[PDB]
Amino acid sequence: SEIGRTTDPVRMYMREMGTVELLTREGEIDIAKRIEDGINQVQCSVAEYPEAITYLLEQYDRVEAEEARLSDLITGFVDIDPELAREKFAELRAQYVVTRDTIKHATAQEEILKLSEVFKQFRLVPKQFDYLVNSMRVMMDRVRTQERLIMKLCVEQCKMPKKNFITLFTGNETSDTWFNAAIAMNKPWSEKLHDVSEEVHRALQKLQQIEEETGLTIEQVKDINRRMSIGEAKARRAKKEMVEANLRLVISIAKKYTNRGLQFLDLIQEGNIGLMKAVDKFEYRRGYKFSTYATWWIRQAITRSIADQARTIRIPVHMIETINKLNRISRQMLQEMGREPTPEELAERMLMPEDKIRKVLKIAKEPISMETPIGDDEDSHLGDFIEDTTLELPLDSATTESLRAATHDVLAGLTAREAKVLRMRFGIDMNTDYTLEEVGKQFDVTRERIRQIEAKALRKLRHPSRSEVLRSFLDD
Amino acid sequence: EFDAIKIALASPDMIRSWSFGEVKKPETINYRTFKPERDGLFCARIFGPVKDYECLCGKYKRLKHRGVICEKCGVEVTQTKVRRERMGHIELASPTAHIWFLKSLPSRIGLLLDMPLRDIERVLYFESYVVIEGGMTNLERQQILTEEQYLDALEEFGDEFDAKMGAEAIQALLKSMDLEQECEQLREELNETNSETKRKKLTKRIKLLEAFVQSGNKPEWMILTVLPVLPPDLRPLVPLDGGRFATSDLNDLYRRVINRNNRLKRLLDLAAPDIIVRNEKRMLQEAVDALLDNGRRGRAITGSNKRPLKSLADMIKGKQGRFRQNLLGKRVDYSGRSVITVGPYLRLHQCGLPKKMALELFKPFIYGKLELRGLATTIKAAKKMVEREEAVVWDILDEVIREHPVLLNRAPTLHRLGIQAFEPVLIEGKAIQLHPLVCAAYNADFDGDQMAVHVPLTLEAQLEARALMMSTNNILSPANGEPIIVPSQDVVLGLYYMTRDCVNAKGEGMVLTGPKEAERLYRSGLASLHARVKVRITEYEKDANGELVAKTSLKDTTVGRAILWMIVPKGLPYSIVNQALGKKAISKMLNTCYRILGLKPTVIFADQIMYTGFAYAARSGASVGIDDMVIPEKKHEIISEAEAEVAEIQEQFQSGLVTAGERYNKVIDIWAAANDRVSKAMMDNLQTETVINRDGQEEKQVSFNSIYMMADSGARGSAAQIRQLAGMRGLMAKPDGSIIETPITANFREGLNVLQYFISTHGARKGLADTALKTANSGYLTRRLVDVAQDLVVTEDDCGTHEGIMMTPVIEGGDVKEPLRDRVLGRVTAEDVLKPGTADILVPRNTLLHEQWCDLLEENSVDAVKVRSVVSCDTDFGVCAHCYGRDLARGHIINKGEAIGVIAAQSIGEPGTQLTMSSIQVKNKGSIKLSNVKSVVNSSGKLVITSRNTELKLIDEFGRTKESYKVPYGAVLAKGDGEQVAGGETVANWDPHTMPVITEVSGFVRFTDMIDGQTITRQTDELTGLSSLVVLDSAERTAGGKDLRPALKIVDAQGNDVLIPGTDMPAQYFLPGKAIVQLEDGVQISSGDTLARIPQGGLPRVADLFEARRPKEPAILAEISGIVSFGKETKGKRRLVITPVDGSDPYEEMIPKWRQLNVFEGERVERGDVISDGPEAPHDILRLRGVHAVTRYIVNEVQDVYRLQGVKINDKHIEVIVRQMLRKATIVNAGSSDFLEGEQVEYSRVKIANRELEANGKVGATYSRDLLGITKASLATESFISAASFQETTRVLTEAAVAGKRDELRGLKENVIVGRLIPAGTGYAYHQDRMRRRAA
Amino acid sequence: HARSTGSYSLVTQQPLGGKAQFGGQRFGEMEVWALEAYGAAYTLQEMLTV
DNA sequence: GCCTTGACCCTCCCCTAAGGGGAGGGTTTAGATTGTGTGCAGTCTGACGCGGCG
RNA sequence: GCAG
DNA sequence: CGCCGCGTCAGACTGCACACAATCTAAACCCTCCCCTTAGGGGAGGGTCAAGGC
Ligand SMILES: [Mg+2]
Ligand SMILES: [Mg+2]
Ligand SMILES: [Zn+2]
Ligand SMILES: [Zn+2]
Repeated sequence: SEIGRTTDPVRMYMREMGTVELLTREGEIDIAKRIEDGINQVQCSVAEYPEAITYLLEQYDRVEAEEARLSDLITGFVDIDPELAREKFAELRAQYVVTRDTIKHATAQEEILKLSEVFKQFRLVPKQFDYLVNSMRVMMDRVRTQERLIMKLCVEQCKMPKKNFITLFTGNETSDTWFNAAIAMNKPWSEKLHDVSEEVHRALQKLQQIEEETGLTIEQVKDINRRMSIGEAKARRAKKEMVEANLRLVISIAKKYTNRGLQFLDLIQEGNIGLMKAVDKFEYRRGYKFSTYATWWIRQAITRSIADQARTIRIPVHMIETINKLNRISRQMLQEMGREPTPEELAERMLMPEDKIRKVLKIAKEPISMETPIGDDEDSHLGDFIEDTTLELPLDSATTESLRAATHDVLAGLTAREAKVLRMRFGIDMNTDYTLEEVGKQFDVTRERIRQIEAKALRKLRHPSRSEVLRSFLDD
Repeated sequence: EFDAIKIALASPDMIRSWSFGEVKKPETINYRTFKPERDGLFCARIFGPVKDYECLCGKYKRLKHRGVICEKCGVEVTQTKVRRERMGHIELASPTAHIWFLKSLPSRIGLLLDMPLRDIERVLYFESYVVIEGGMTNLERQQILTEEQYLDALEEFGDEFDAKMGAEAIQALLKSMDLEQECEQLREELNETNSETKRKKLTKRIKLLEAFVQSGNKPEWMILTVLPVLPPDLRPLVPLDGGRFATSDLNDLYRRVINRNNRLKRLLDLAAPDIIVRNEKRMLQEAVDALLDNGRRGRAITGSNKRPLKSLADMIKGKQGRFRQNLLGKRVDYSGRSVITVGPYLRLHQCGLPKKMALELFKPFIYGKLELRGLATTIKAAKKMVEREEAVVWDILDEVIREHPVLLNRAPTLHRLGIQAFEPVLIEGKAIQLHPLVCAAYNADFDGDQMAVHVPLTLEAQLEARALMMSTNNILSPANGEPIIVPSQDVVLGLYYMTRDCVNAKGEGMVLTGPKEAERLYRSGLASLHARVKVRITEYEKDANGELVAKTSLKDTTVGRAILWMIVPKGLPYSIVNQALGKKAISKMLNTCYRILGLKPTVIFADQIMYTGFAYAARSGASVGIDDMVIPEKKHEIISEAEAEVAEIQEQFQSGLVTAGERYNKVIDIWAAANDRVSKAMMDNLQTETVINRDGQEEKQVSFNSIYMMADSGARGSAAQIRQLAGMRGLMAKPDGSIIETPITANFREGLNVLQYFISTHGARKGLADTALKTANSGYLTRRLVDVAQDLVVTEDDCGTHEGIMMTPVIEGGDVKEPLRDRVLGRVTAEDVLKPGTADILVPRNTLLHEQWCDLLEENSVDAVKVRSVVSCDTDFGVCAHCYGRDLARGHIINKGEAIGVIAAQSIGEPGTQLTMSSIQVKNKGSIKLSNVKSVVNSSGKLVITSRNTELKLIDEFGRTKESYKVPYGAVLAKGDGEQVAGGETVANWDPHTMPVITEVSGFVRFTDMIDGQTITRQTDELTGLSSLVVLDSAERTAGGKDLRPALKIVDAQGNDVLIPGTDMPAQYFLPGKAIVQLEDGVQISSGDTLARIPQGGLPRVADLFEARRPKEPAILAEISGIVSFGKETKGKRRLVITPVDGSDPYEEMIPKWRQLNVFEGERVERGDVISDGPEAPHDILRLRGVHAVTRYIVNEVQDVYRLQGVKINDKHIEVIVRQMLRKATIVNAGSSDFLEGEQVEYSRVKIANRELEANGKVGATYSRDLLGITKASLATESFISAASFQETTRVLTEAAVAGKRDELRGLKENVIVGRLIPAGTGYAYHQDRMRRRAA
Repeated sequence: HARSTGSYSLVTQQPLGGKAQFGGQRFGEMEVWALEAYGAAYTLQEMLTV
């Protein structure tokens, strides 16, 4: 189509963004219903893992003795007072204790779905719900890379048929009777394989703890993890359908922030991040349109990024808000008084001390480019008028070397002991100076004798016999 | 320390190895306490401590514990200067194409992947996909997919194939390619097809692939995955005095890169929808592309000014980049500046330096002597003493400047005499006092000019200022050899007034004992300075052994020439002052003293000339009054007659007999004649208006008018200005060049009225604006010439070559523009030049032809000398000293180590501000000579040439040529070959408005397929009375004889084929259209009569000669020697064939027919013959006629421009630039070598390769030498530092980077950039020591 | 104007520009060519380095 | 003179009780709003190279 | 804006 | 393969003086960490002062 005719990233963004038609009032409701359907689907899948609801039950047991409050674990109930939640946790507890004692296998496979759809009633907070899902995630991910290294324990031995190797591995999972038929195959590969049949043992039996740790076996929670992925990827592509359809809301908001130190695309990217938060935190059951909430989050993200990354030397958000308040107060006083308000009267229009306002006024200036043309000459820039102030003048370098030579003369006009006491007492010809105790430990002498030595040496160097070379280094 | 400089691509591991830590945050500094923030663009932990030996938290503060890393904040304890050296790095969340290798044409990523830049850009801007590998599918590698094609070919082919988009895809492509398999496949696809430009594209890509294989560069390093962060002390954030900060723009660009990178990492951790992550990847790509080169892709990023940000590439590129602002020239200590003022008491070697400037430029020297002499106990005491300006620091200062020269420099330093060393003389003013004779070299007048003083610090620099640059060493110009320290306006007027003669001047005719008696008489008032007297003059001749021998004779002189003789050095003739000395006579006097007696007496002579000219110019009181502009009294009569004539032409135009065109032309010509009559009357009335008495009788002499003495001395002005003072100031031109039909009849002594003054300003502002805008046009040419020739040094003494160019005096038509002596003075002969009587060697083979040898050559009549040139020099990397010839500025052969490239480029480019923006009549006697002699005798007994390259020269009775013209083909010559004529003897006659068909042999007319009606229109006019024919042109005839072309043949009255002499092939006249045939079939025509007739500068010229720019309508040349034939005509572009005698015949052309072809079918041609006519292209001259031919063409075509404006440049200086243009070669046959066919190599490389091949018997490569203009030859050096500091830094640096070049620092720009000695001059010995101690 | 030693520029360590900042004269590109045209290699090398 | 030796003495860093004051960072804001606009610059010509394109 |  | 459009690349050198840029918006909560308040105490680290003996 129009592809290839522009390189501007903002034209490309707008062109690619406009291919998504907006949502109606009932479109947002459908998409939010799909999102919550995905998250309750992953809820009802993880309810198949019973240690999850035991964790939530012992969390309520923590709420029993005020380890937490109720608002931290449950945000509501669909089918907020502590009145209902007591019988709610009784409902989940009664289902758990009736599901515990049953071991069978079609007899014990409806009780789990009863558990899941009694647990569906809980509108969990993101904290606990995230905790359970990433917990079961890391559990089967470690045992799953364990299964994957059981497979690639054959690749170190040989290259092997996996399509013949998948028919064996599943379902026994407590023994090597699936591995016993591998030598009934006896193609060359399955020679090498069996010699590592010992170092697979500690792998192939250790998931046998989880075979009784969750109460389930690995193929059941395998399908549970698969339906977990289906549910969360269902919610993820539904949040994406609500983010992509409100990308013009971001632009309508972000055009109001344009020249405040950020490029247009920086603003709409930060607004996009805020919009993704707004989608994550939207409740359609409040009966409000998506624009009313999403505007709050988009405004937050955009103004926060302007506060953070629009200035070269960054000032905090508290000082950003103080500067904004000062500028608004000042443009009101300028309109009233008909002139610029002096910081003294600006200190009574605001209610801050006057030197605080003076330093706030000193803060706000932005650094000048060192390439600004001076007088718009464009052959003379600001940066070539800036001198290096850290250098020392070569007259001062010549003076320092002359002073070193003079000090060497004067200190050679002393005895070795006094010259050593002075060369250690100050840092002369050394990398460090020393205390009286360190110089005394160098001479196995207590500190006051070193002090006396150094005093008499300073007395000698003060004389008119040795000090006319040195006194010339003190400017009169 | 280091022998070369290597550039290459940067691996991401190499970048992580430069860095001292990752820059994770855009935080520059804290705002309350301005300490640098952690992980920021200014970090004390990454980039080192902000104070000397001090931790940022202050826990470690002294250099006791140095190098320790404070565990509280990890800043090291070391010098803060490490913030100028320690880089950091930004780890990019997604890859990002380097814009220099993506966009700088030709795109290297496009050239590598064989993928067009629009498809690459559509892939990386996330518009299209590209299948990085297909597998067992119908999708090849580089095949781009749009969105929907990828979307469906997903589920048709599953996940078998892999396609991607973005710079991740381009990096996967660049990593997934095998370079040697690709280059070998390119070689086998090269050896298959002979398409020329396809073979050239393949060779471009082959050289790129093998450059990636030779160097360690991997292709995928053209895609950034780690970014380097410049050290913070080079992008400083500094507090200004007012509490405000000033920053570099790189802090903005780095800050933006970091922001978009961190937001990309957040979007990747949030798993944003892919629209958002693609937009952020496009924005990070944009931000890195704006950091590296701002404004190259699309729109520049402007920050906070709506003024674009200065990126990393803009720091190193352009007139404000590092290379030109900071490396090739820099601000310098021990330097001052002041207004220049005269001080004519000085000697030639000294300037006047104010004491107040010398006390400051020499401050460490004075501190040294103040402590050495015990006057100060301490350098601080000495600082206070020179601040108080105590009376002893003035004696110390007189001591420290004593033999210490200073460099004085006036900008523009157009040529090397713009910097000269003078010994200082301390003066009391504030203006530098510049000795007058040097001003002409500096181009200095004292109207506000200022000069800069520099102090040579070391002993070597003091001895170079004494020995190389002192102004008593620079008395000759490096361009022509002529003296450049030469008297001027006041001096020459004083010496001209002194050496003139009045008729009855006081004290005439007396006899004088010598010059001292003349001076006594003149100072007593007893003889005028112009009294013609008889004075006894003792003068010394240089004997043949070298010693001086006296002679004494009463000369007839004036008193003033006698007085002037007292300052003339000894070995000079008296005839050198016994004349009225103008500017040219004094310049020749100084040149004579230099060539006879040498430098040391010439310097004393020049100062004596200045003092005596100043003195006697003062004595004359030569003043300009208004009566000095004498207007001829015949001016009003001349102007009234011209007005009568133009009014007659006007009332004739009312009578309609003349068009407005010829009315205007005749009015202009009868005002131009009036202007010249007025100027002649004015000058004749002015130049001899002194008519004075001798013994009563009146007698006219040259005038003593002040205006005329100033014009005639050469002091100031010319007759062209005296014309406007006293004659009329003539016809003006409008701004568009067309001259106004009525002139300014008034001159500046009268008034210009208001209208004439307005008309005057029309052209005055045009001249001033031309002056203002052509200095930038000339300075750029000079820069291009210096950069094409900067690395040419005289490196040998003799290359032993025997070739050379044949120097002849240049003769344009009927006058010599330059004699042989001016073109061979100072060059070295290449063969024994022998007398016109053969076998008597006049001059041996390898002699420098100094003035003695040129006088010997002029005693004889030698007209051509084969002489050694630099284009013909065997030395690779340099030139030998014998092939160059004489040092123009010293007058001896040139020393080994001289940077003749910079001298040649400055000598060409310094005069560039003085430039802008029919039958044959023999003139005087001589034997007529012709070249390309093919003659026949016409019906009337004349000679008529059967050739088109015949030219008519005139040998003189001594054997030399004195004029040469070029005759058109078949011109009727009234005087035959080898005959004598006199002045005005018209020899060759023709008419330019038509071209004849010359009869081959005498015979009868017949028509070879010249069909009536198919090839002609029959016409009948009454003026001559005869019927005739016109041959049909292309668009006006039938099918048939437009294709089969009409011819006419020779048949006698018997019906037999008559032939041409020597060859019995059928002789035909193949006639093209638009020809007038007024002969009938069966008429008797003698050979030589017509059978049918068919009708028909400045500074940019120098620029587009040295730039080798192809002319718009190039003269087509004959490639191979053969016989012309024709292919498919009437196509819009015809086809021509040349048929050699013993070579492969078919050789085609695409000659467009809208230009008249200037040869005929039956005859032969050879290499270089002009088939068509037009301005010749130097590439064609080089390919067809040779190297020396394009050398002769370029030096003739540049000296043509410089000789209009009276500028004398030598030809060594143009031959040096030509040699540097003929620096590449193109391999045609690869030989037993490593060079590929058709690829362009350095010429010396292929020459030394052939030398070592033929040394071991093997066959060498054959090459065609190429002509590159000075820009394309400056950018095709073997050094990326020279070529990158010249211009187009981005192209040079990207090409050198992907090729992995290595700069061995051989020229002069690379050694000025790194702060080393240049390998030319006094730093030549050091570089030879360096290459004799490292190669062994 | 005259300057022996003085204040030096910040990024690149060369002398500062004008006689208001105690200056230092620009030894431009053309003057470097003028010293390369004589053989003044040592004068040039001290104009560049020291 | 060479040492010791106990007695003083200085500066500097941290501590007191019960919070005050501020800097500098996090977080949510639920009627509903869904495509950037400068009253921009655009105004430099000539040479050269390369690539779509008939 | 200016100086050469 | 020849041509037209488009992009890129240049365009003197020193000096003074002058002088940048100028519009462009949140609030109410909470948290931690740092430094401050009296009237001196407590102690490490490091000098200093008269005395005495070698
Ligand atoms: Mg002047
Ligand atoms: Mg200006
Ligand atoms: Zn620290
Ligand atoms: Zn030679």
